[PDB]
Amino acid sequence: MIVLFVDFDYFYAQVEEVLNPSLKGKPVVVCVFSGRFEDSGAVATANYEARKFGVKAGIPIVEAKKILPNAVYLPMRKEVYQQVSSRIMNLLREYSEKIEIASIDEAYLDISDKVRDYREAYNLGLEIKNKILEKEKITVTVGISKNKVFAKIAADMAKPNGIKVIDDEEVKRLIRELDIADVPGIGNITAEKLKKLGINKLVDTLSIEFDKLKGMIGEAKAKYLISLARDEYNEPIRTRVRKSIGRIVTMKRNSRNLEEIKPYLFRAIEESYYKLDKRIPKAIHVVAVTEDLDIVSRGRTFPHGISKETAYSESVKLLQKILEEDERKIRRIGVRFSKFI
DNA sequence: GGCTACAGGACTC
DNA sequence: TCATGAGTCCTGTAGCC
Ligand SMILES: Nc1ncnc2c1ncn2[C@H]1C[C@H](O)[C@@H](COP(=O)(O)OP(=O)(O)OP(=O)(O)O)O1
Ligand SMILES: [Ca+2]
Ligand SMILES: [Ca+2]
Ligand SMILES: [Mg+2]
Repeated sequence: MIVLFVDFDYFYAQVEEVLNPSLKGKPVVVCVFSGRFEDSGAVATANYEARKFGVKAGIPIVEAKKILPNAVYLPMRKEVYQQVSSRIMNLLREYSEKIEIASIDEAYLDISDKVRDYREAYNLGLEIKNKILEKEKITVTVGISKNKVFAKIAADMAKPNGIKVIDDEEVKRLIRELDIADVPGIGNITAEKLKKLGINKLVDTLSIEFDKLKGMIGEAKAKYLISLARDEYNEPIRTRVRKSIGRIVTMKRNSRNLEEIKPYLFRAIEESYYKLDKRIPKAIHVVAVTEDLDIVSRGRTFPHGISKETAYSESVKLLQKILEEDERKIRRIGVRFSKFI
């Protein structure tokens, strides 16, 4: 199998540049403003000019400003990036029926039946990169390999605006040499646990007793890492169907006063239902983030779809449960719907 | 023993 | 006054057959 993975470069930032060319060259920072105070919030992403200096997704907007006070700070415009994204995705569909849209800026394409080898695949990659650039003037990075994980790793190594192929021989080299921390699905917490077991490379998971690896990172991640180490990983490119829709908002000030929290919860429900658009959920979860930034939640599944009215009344009972069971103050409140009909 | 629902954990974008 | 927001998969625990 030959998988071609596409990942758009510094996406939210690059779209803003396409919409306003005068931005190219300067450091651009797309922000998610929370509204508590002046500049409260975090960075969604920033173009590479800004990243060279440490301004990247996740950091406080206030910190980014300390580092780059004169950078251009723009409020995130999700809807816009989504429309642009949707158009690029349709361009990729012309290259394969077997395509998996993994997120707002990623797609995996099974081009096994389109090309005969990696040479042809690489060339197909260029053709794709050019098409997208001509049609939308958006640069993306292409990753090509025997499966989804290594096609992704291939792209991570070639961005931005790149294209890389990881052939069978290189797959064997990477299992031996690639920092296991760079393996998709291995975050700091797991990486740390693995470093503690002397596990720094995929191949190392082969010499450690399974029960020990399992007991440390869990059965699923253990089998996953091992399957990759044995070069026996296979995951099909499948159309993804959204399983849940939700909205969570930050409150002006922390609280655990039901009436003060209600308006935020209701706003979150309103927006969620708008997003649901025709999908009827059978399950609802109220999600709260406490002052100490811990996430707590309570949910319920019904034997029938949940009407907006039922969502309101039930969300209150669920929040109440949270309040009655947790003494901390709430910082962010929201809701999430699932188990669609 | 293992399925199911619920809540928390971890990861990725 | 650091600390967004969205969505997915896995696991521990307890009920139940
Ligand atoms: N922590 C986050 N919070 C909010 N939005 C985020 C977060 N991480 C990523 N995003 C958004 C910003 C990006 O434009 C988009 C895709 O992520 P990702 O590929 O990892 O960043 P990027 O497109 O800016 O990529 P790159 O490093 O690939 O050039 O999703
Ligand atoms: Ca990207
Ligand atoms: Ca990692
Ligand atoms: Mg990516």
